[PDB]
Amino acid sequence: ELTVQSERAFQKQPHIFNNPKVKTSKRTKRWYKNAGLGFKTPKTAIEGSYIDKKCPFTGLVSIRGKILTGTVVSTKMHRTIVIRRAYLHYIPKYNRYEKRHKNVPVHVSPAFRVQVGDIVTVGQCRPISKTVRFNVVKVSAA
Amino acid sequence: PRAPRTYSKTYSTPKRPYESSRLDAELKLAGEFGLKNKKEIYRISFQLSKIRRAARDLLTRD
Amino acid sequence: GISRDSRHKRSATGAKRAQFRKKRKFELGRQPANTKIGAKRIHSVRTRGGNKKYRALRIETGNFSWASEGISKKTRIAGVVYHPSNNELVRTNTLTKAAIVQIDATPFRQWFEAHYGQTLGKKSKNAERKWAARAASAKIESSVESQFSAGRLYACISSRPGQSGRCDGYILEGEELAFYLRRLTAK
Amino acid sequence: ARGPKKHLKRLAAPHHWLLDKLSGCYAPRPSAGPHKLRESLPLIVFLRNRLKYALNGREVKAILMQRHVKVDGKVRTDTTYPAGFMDVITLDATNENFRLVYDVKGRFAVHRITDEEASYKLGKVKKVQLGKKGVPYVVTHDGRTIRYPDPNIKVNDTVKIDLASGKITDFIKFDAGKLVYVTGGRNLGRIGTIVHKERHDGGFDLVHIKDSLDNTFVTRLNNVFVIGEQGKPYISLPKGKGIKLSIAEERDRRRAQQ
RNA sequence: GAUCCUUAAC
RNA sequence: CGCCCGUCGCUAGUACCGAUUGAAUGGCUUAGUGAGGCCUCAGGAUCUGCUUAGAGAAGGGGGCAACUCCAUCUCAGAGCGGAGAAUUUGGACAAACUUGGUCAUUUAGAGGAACUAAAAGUCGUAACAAGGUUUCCGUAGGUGAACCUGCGGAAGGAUCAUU
RNA sequence: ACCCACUCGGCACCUUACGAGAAAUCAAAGUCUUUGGGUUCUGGGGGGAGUAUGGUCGCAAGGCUGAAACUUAAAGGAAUU
RNA sequence: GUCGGAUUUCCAACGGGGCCUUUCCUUCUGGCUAACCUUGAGCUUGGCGAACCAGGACUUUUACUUUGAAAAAAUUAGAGUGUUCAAAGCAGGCGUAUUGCUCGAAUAUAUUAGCAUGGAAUAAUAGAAUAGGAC
RNA sequence: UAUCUGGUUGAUCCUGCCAGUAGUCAUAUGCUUGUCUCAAAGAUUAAGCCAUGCAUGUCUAAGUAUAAGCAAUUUAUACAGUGAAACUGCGAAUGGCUCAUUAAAUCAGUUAUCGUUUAUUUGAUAGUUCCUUUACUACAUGGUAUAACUGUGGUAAUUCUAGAGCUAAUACAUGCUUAAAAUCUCGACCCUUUGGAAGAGAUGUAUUUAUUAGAUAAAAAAUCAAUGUCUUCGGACUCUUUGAUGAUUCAUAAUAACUUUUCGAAUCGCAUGGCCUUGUGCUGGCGAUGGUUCAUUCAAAUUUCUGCCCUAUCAACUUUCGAUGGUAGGAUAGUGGCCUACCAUGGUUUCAACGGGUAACGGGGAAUAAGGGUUCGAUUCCGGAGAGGGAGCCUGAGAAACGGCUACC
RNA sequence: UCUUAAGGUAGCCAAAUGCCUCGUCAUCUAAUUAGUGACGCGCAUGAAUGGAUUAACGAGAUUCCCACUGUCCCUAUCUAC
Repeated sequence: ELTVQSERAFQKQPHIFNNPKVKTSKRTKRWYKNAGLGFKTPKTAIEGSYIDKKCPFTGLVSIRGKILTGTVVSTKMHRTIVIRRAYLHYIPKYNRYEKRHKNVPVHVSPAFRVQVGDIVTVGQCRPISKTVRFNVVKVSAA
Repeated sequence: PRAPRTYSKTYSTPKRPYESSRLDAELKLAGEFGLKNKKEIYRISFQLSKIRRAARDLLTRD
Repeated sequence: GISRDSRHKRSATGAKRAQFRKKRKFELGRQPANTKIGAKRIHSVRTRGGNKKYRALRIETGNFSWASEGISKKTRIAGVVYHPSNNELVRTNTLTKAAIVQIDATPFRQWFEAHYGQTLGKKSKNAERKWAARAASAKIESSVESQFSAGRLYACISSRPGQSGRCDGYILEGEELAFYLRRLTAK
Repeated sequence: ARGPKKHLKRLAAPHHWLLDKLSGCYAPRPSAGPHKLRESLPLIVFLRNRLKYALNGREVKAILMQRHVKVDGKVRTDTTYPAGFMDVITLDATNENFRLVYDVKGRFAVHRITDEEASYKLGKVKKVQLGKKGVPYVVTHDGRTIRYPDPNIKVNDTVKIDLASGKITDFIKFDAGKLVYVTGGRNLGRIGTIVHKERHDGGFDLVHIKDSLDNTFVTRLNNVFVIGEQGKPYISLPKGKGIKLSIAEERDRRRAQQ
């Protein structure tokens, strides 16, 4: 947060090196892509100094498939959070429902400032970690 | 390997096995129509009940 | 004979999965190259669908590229000086991606001297016109001059020697170079 | 399962072939071909059950070897060659010109075409791309590719091939007010006349089609096949012209012509 | 207030 | 002169407890051993593609007798060599055997203590009527056995009742 | 402090049956085959048995949880003479 | 009413489709010009562009319900069939019967759930309160 | 096809169970037992073990023939018909069987690969293999072993076999074999600045590094260190673009290097019309093969969403010391704790986590006929799995393969 | 009913208490007058002449096991005095 290069390695967007030989306006260059489906990149992500090689906007991942949404339930682990998908399972024998839920763990870019009790929407993408398969694309809280 | 050959039963036996009225009705029908066994009457009853079930599931709609 | 399936690992909650399948071919992995320096030797391993893989092992001479010029030359490498994941790798001098190494880079030294000719330390009309065209750009900065004068250039290997058998790399220029030099001197 | 399945049995073959369960416990497996395993017709069942031209598989393989049956102008000496949608089969003896076209009941039924229509052919361009050496090219529904196409042509259009060369004789653009043929699903064997469509980015675009009887239904993009403009189709149609007759009429038709 | 018990069911 | 209770008698069956630092099988698991395949630092049996001088010097030249290149009937001598079966350092997959136990079962066991079921057993009547001390509940003690008694409670009581 | 009426909230009492119920009886045990206001707990023939075992609480007596093997055609509820 | 058969210059309810009495039914760029100010003599040169389509976006949430592909083939009800009825199984029929012709092998559940789609009645979440509230 | 009757009593009304009743792609046994179709048939216990016999091999006109096998040239003079054998090629990973393990596992439906192969099949795709580059190339084209047969050999013995003699290479190392347009570095001078040219090499993809391009939305002037195209030089500049979906570091071309080189008939059967300065010259079609591949089917791996029986006499579980996540790396065809190092302490759970049981492979299905439901589904179809128990692996595109090996039990 | 009053209750046992006796059964061992667990008409157990049990403790007595060893097979050698 305070320091971007706390890591042992040099975090940099792959295949992006900025030539210092010239002196042009906004000498730092950053790369981003439109994940599409109406979600827009935060204006703070427009100038942010984070890397997040798995980010949907600045990283190399791509969003395709299922678009989910839920309320963040825990936010103590880095660049990723887990949400509650509270749904009702229908029981045809008794003609009534029951409250089930699934914790799907998803990836959060440092662009969004997420919290418990916040509502987020996530998108299916390439397997990012052992359990993570989604990235948040929009935060509905304020 | 081979595709199974579909078979079905042709007579459904009455649930109450021994009652004088039904027993005498089926016996008289068989004897006066010249039948040898109750398989004929049971099979035709099964078919008639199938037809009546079809008619009910048909007329239940507008 | 190592495996790469998740069916052998604990569930996300902590449930120990049973043994449902014996190890299969598609989920195989194999031992690392641990390529070293000296007396290049390349082994070809046949993989799924042919697809020969070249395992670097004791590879000596690779190819390295300048960033700003897009100019690459084949050169020998002296040996690794840093690796971001481990220090034992630095000690035993193995080649892996994103490892910074020292290279003699006298090909680059003679290349610069033949291209611009500005000496360190302290004639044909074609060449004079060429230098006039490409002049006023040889006063970049002092760190590159000091590195060139010493004669040991900091270059990060970026290929995978364990797949293509090539410790191909790019030199460190600017932010990454400053980061790694600060890291090595930070003590 | 350690390798591809090479056999294929009855009760697993696609429905539009209509194999009797008896008289064989296996179903001719189409080989690797120009069209998918399911939505394609192998020549063996065509020549044994659909035509009775050869009453037995050994006989069909014999006539297929001895160069009397050719597909797309090429003989294709493959005992189970998968012949795809809108493919042409030319039998030089007796001059039998067959078109592998879906009927209205959702099957592949015999269709008679003349010399001109057995000569030419149509195709749905599946993907426009540029390959080696920067050459633009397109890949059609039969998997056949053509190089150097007019840049006007885009995805989901029709291209007409002369069968003398892989060059495209004419192009049909996919745009509002175009007659279309739908191949797949419950809409299989219908003429649609696309009118309007919606994007719904993410996948599986659906198009509303209203035929010449003003019946309007909806089907996905990969299922339709634009065949021509309004009125005259660019290929002859088998009897019915893809209309999906209401189920209440064929009983009268059979009781008349029975 | 000792008036304890009744070859075995049908 | 009804029904009915328990103890003790006889026979069978069922499960339970039980010394045996019980037994077997199956996991899973700490510290150990570990075949074999596999990658690897080494290793070199065994196969020749190229050039060289020290050869008896043929057979052909300028005298025709000594004075001289040529492929060669050869071998310790120089490299670039390239394939390489044995064996072998390091490392991973890791089959099979111990020492402890999460634990899952199956099973042996001298004996012990129950329950159930068997035509006319013995001893006494505990309850069924105010069952002859109303009955029951909980608790505690006592007792051949039903059971008796203390304390509190209930009526399912033998009182719906005393201006 | 009494007397008369009204009202709220109580502990309760008489009669039919609107109804309910197997009946005894019940203003709830009614508005449940014309079956659905919300919700918790418990039962599924009589035993074996509130036993065995494993837990768990107690100083103990014991409490809470709680089987099965096996056995049996009745055991039971309310009224009639 | 027309050579065992049925169209309507209206009285019934309206699945329904529109606009109005505060109902504000949501972009700027664009189109052969839209309900067309064009009217030369009753193929004729100039209204507000998304009724169909491209880029900037305001899709804030559901549950529910109506649609439309999808739970493969036999197996289910079943269209039809002198396999003699048949159970079955897809046949088969019509002739110029020496050459030929032809209808066939459909539709519902598509065992849960995702996908777009009209509604928004029924139960919540959401707004602007020591206004950083909307134009 | 929305059905009940007998049994507690002296009799009654009840609860209540017992019994009766009818059916089983549920078995078994008994009495019995002629045919028209008709077919289940070692499933429970024993996924136990097997005497014996079989179940994968294969070729055309066209990969390689000389057996001293059969047959004949009135048409080839070097066979050119079969051809036993053997070497190469493709299989044998298909099929079939069984249901042991297996309870978010598998599987059904639904999704995605913008995260991953291409001989098998289909269409198309190398005038850049002059590579010390104009006498080093023979382009009508260069080399190395070897299986039958020949033998004095073998045992209770193997689908065992070695050294001798030559045979075929599509068994395997080699490189020339049919032009550039255009561009960059080399490389005589006008003695000079508007600038170079004789001739030389380099430009296909197959792996990698680094740099590029791959965004036209309505809008006006002036030095720039140097006019970028060509000139009326007050610069007109037009044709500046190469393209789709939700977009990409996409495809794709380009720049300096990459290869230890991966590549593009050094093959087989079928005709022989014509040009001639009459030469073992000049030409020319039909069928298989690998090639850089591009893309289509046959697929396989991973994969998002949801859904699974009985148990609390399993309530807390998960970090052998990877459990959650992050960074970097390795390995894989690929993403990913798939595995290693470093960092923080996270992940699941009363909405039942974790554990135990399963006489549990799952689904499409079968049996009830009011509706609702209950139970099973090893098994004729699909998806898994295994070949006695795990473990390892070669070959092959595809096996952790068992009618393939490597060991232990 | 008799003898002197009562007749050994809870318990416990071949026990440091049992003659017979090396009791009988089981277990431990190849083999056990040993040990342990049971049985009990117990010569002659037994309730503050205290009965039964008991964690911890013990230079107390006894049995088995693992480790270890010259205790032994079967001895040998060395040092100081």
